[PDB]
Amino acid sequence: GGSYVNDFIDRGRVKKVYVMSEAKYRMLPDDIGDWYVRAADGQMVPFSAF
Amino acid sequence: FSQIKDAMVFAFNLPAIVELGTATGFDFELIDQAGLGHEKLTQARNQLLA
Repeated sequence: GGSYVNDFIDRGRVKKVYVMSEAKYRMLPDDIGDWYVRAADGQMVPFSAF
Repeated sequence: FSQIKDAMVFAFNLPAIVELGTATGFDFELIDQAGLGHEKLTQARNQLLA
């Protein structure tokens, strides 16, 4: 969905900073499982796993 | 007060009229219409004053 983090200046004007996945990784349902979250232990776990 | 070293000290009688009491003179404004920046805006100011 995207995320407005904070601001940065562009040629003098305050503007926004957005962080979001590159399109190809957010087009299809199955692509949801391709994202990993770090676990306390330190290993990566896929959405498919929860 | 023109005496006082390295400082601007002016005594003036209130406009004793309205918002055009200091009369004459002129209030000019130098604008940065591109993302020039402060440094360049300053230089443009000097060039104009010169």
